[PDB]
Formats: sequence, C-alpha cells, structure tokens
Amino acid sequence: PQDLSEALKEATKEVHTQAENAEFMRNFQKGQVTRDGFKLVMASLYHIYVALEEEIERNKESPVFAPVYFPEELHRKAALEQDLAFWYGPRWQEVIPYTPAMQRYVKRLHEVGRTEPELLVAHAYTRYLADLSGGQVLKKIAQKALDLPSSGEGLAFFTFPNIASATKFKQLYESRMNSLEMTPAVRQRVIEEAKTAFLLNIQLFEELQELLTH
Ligand code: HEM
Repeated sequence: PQDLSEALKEATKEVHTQAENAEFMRNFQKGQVTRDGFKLVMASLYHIYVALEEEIERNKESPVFAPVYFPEELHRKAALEQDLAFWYGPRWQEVIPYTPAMQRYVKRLHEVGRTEPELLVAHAYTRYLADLSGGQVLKKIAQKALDLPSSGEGLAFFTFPNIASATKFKQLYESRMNSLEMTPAVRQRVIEEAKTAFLLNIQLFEELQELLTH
C-alpha cells in the first residue's frame, strides 16, 4: 500500500519466505538446533547489533531516522553481552567467532549508516521487527531444545524489558516509519534495502549451516 510500513511488508513477502526456507532457519523452526548452532546465532546477533546500533547512534538526529530512534525500548547490545558472557564465558569477547557472512552484514550496515543513512530504517525495521516478532517463539524453542541450567541467563536478547506490549510497540514503530519524509526514489531504495537486509540474513544462515555441518 501507500504506507511505507505496508509497502515494506508486501515487498519483502518473497525474501521473507526465502529466509524461512533457509535450512538453518527452518531447522531451528522445527526445534532442530544445537548449543553450537545457537551460540553462533548469538555471536552473529552481537556483531550485527553492535554495527546497527553504532550507526543508529551516528544518525539519531537525522530526519531520515530520528522518528524511529528508540534507544531505551530497542537497544540489544547490552542484553547480548550478558548472553555471550553466559554462552562463551567471562572471556567471551576473545572467543566469539566473526565469520565472513557476519562481516559482510556488518559492512553493509556501516556503508548504509555512513553513506546512505536514508536507508538505515530498512535495516532497523528488518532486524528489530524480526527479533521482536519471532523472538518469543525462538526463545521458547531455545529453552526447550537447549535444556539450559536454571542459571537465569543466556536468553536476555529475546526479552525487550522496556517494551510492555510488542504489538503496541509495533504499531508505534510502523507509525514512526510512515512519518518519515522520503521521495518515491528513496522509498523504492528503502524497500530494496529491506530485501537486501533479508538476503544478508539468508546468506548468514546458509553460512552457519555450512559451518555447523562440517
Ligand atoms: C522460519 C522463520 C520465520 C518465521 C516462521 C517467521 C514468521 C513471521 C510471521 C508469521 C510474522 C508476523 C506477520 C505480521 O504480523 O506482520 C513475521 C513478521 C516479520 N518477520 Fe518473520 N519469520 C521468520 C524469519 C524471519 C527472518 C529471518 C527475518 C529477517 C531477518 C524476519 C523478519 C520479519 C519482519 C521484518 C517482520 C515484520 C513484518 C511487517 O512488516 O509487519 N522473519 N515473521
């Protein structure tokens, strides 16, 4: 539709299905997930969020992003640090992996926040609404499949403490996105960058699948 939030959903319908068919993702979707597979996903999320959040901070005051700037409600770096310390130990920062697919995703994030900030919204939208929408089912799948100790840590990433209602926050977020002022050219590029975002994820899964089954 005419609303960007609406245009984005319809346009990425295909890549979303593709992301779904991602072996690593479909397996996870079916419960087929191992500690090592999970650990790789968390390290992956950590590098992605460090880059994303780093770029969001860089453009927080820009009209092309300010409306969707939700630091308290959305930041994930801290939660992931808390999770990685659990999954990788006190020296997690020295052992977590940083694979080519992770780097490639990080690279496009920085390229966007630095040279194409008007498109950062596409990446924030893809990531945040992805993690906010399916986060619970995946977390749920995780604790049941991972059978982790009652340590009380490792899954903080999946809980957005500063968000009482995901559905309501989503409405607010979509409204903020639609409040953004952009020309048809930029809107087309943002739509296209959303797809690029899914593709980067899809290639990430593919890689983590090649790594896990080796
Ligand atoms: C097998 C895996 C997946 C399943 C079954 C799944 C399922 C869904 C479902 C049913 C929705 C709710 C639709 C809505 O109310 O808007 C949703 C929304 C969404 N998903 Fe996924 N998803 C999966 C993987 C992913 C991945 C890998 C990403 C991207 C990294 C992603 C990004 C999104 C986004 C951005 C939305 C927001 C849609 C909107 O604009 O309203 N999903 N997903």
